[PDB]
Amino acid sequence: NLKIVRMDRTAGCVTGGEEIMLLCDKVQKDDIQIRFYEEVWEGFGDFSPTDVHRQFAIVFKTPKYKDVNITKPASVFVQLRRKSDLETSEPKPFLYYPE
Amino acid sequence: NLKIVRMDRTAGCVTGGEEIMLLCDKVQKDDIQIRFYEEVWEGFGDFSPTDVHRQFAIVFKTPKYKDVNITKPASVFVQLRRKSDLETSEPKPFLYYPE
Repeated sequence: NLKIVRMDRTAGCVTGGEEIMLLCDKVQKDDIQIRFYEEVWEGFGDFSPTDVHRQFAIVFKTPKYKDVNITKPASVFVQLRRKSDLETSEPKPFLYYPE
Repeated sequence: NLKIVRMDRTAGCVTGGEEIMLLCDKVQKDDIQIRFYEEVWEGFGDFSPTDVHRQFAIVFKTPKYKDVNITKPASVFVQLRRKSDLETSEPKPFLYYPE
């Protein structure tokens, strides 16, 4: 089902709050989340249902990473996840960089 | 009809070739173009029908501006335009900056 077709940024500042545009196959705006994770730390993209564009894109802000004092980049994953039954997309790599 | 709902960048290097993601209301992938213009200079976003995502977003590269030697930013407009009958969206401002 779920798929991240493209993201306009695959890296971001460890403090979060940076806007990313993600293109996806069809989602339900009230039953979708963006999960960043590291094998388990997790953080979620910050957006509401109105930031989902006609079920095929999402504009959101990055979560803060677990350690804002990293000295070198921290490799994580990002997936779509349906809130209702926790079905997921295949993950995309994402790099957090030191502030 | 046509509408640019959001763009991930509203500025770009005067040399062009920079990837932008634009969210739009429904378009036909074979009958859509992105027109940058200045009152008339015009340039077009570089993309093919496959870069249009399920009729609701477009990933494209910026055109080169008419003068790559500008010393200060050059304010232009960007609109969607249907190739067949030249119907347009309302324009969005866009700033080209010196290299």
